Amino acid sequence: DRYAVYWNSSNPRFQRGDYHIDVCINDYLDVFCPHYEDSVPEDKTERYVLYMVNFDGYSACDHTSKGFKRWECNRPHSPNGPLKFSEKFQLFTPFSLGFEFRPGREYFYISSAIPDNGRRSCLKLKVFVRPTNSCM
Amino acid sequence: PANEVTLLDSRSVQGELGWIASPLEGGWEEVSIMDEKNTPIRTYQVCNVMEPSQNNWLRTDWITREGAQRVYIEIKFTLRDCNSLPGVMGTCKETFNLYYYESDNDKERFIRENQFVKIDTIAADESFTQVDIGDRIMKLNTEIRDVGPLSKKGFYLAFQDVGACIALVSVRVFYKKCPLTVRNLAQFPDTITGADTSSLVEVRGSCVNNSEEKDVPKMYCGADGEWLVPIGNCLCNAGHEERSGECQACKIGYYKALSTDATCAKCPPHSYSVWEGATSCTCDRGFFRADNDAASMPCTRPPSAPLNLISNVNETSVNLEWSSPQNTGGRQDISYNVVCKKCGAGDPSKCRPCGSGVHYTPQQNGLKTTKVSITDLLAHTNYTFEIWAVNGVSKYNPNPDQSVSVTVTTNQAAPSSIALVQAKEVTRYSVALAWLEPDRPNGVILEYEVKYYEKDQNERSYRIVRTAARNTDIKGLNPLTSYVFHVRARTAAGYGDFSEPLEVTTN
Repeated sequence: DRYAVYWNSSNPRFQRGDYHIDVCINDYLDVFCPHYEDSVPEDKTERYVLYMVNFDGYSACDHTSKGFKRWECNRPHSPNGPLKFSEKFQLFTPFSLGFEFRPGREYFYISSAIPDNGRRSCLKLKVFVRPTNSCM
Repeated sequence: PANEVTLLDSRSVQGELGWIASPLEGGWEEVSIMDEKNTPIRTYQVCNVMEPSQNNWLRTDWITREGAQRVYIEIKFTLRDCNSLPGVMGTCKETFNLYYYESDNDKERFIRENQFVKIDTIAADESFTQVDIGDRIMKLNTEIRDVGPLSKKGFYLAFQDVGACIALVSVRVFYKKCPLTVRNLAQFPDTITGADTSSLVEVRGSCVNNSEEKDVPKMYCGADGEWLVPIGNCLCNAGHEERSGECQACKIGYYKALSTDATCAKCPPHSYSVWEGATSCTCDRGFFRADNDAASMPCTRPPSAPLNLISNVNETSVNLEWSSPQNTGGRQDISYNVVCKKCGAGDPSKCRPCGSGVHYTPQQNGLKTTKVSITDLLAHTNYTFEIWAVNGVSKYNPNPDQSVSVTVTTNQAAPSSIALVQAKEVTRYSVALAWLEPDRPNGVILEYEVKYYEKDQNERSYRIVRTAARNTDIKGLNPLTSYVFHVRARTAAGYGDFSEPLEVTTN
């Protein structure tokens, strides 16, 4: 039911580039920011700003006039382990800005480094919502 | 942001809100979405519009009263239009119920679903999000509900969903407060509002440390959170001015003796400046003020001795005469004290004071009259009297340095009449005069008096000149007129006699 994704370059799934997840209606997605110990001098530390882009923004790694700002991995030294961000794959959202999800469609996510990549290659995640026939 | 004290807030929470939801799964969810700028909030959402029957509960944590009467709840929520979303009518709703329960237990494990007290079924006023499909815009509807009076230690809040698509953004729990203000020189503290919106609280505030309550100071605490028009005024204490809303001290060179509405007055003339917050400006060395005298009055000097003294003797009695003193100092109350010395008899300064019962007809001491008379004295004895000029302040001031005195003898006779008179220089404007000392002086000669009256004409005013010397002149006299003169000898003993009536006509 719940899907856990650790957002870091050290992860073997992200290194492939073709990292995709098959999700159903009313399912959850948990994104974990890269957590580092107090001994780290914050130089090797990774910090990313997440964006929800389209198919054009997925291949070109651009978020300007193509996507919207989602979450930010600003402080790596969080008290209760890594920073956790929740995303529900609901059909209808009660919140005014809250993102909706449709069955049998693809949704894309990208991340840009704060210090940087130089528009060469970005850490990307492909999200596909399975139709009503596939989900029970 | 407002003056109202907050109890519970979605922004102020340490990490997670941690609210009990019944049912847990398929009920209220803690779906958190960040609000601009850099503010993390725990947002509660529920959208079960599809399922036919719907019942939902969301109980908040323990909310302490902290001595509050009425609590105001501000709820920020987003809705969805039932016609804009696909499905059957009625299954979807646009209203939600609000509940509250009073308790004394700090950490209650479970609160009954039936024990809750309903407040009102809330709907998004004025406008509600459908939400618009083309462009996405945030809602601006915030609903406020009041709850009171409260008897128990604290309370718990609950939310009920009847099949609506609702998103609770922020829950503000506050209680309306009256501010700490210092009005009419009296301090008033922060006070809680009444049990109702119509209720008012009478606040009787204490006055400032350097002040005294003339009238009982009181105000009324309005339910809105504002103070009302004051009743009763307070005035700052003596030596403290009523300036800046708080009791201030009088500046260096200023004083205040009585608790009046007026400010600190400047030091009076010849008064030394005291330190900050003075009751009365102290008198500098050489100047003083009486105990029964007013504080506003300037520092007064002691009086000088009366410059002229005239003495006349009788068979058993004596008479003394004197004028007003030179320097009064300021005080109008001037009295004269007559002191008997008895130092006249004998050459040395060492003497015995007048122990015998000496009687005085006007007054013994403190005489307001310019003339004194001593009824009884001993014959053949030499006496000496001191006329002391006494002021109202002279007691408080150091004893006067000097006092005009005269040595007189009781038995000795008054000087006799002058033998002869002669005019040495006679002119059309001036007439000179010369005379001999009397044959029998009976004491040292001190003064001579010459009379000036018109002869062969109407009775004019006889002018008397005072000269220590035996030679005198006249300035300003009419020509071809007859004048008569009389010389009189004056000693310490007393009044003499008139001379040879010398008829002298102008040249």
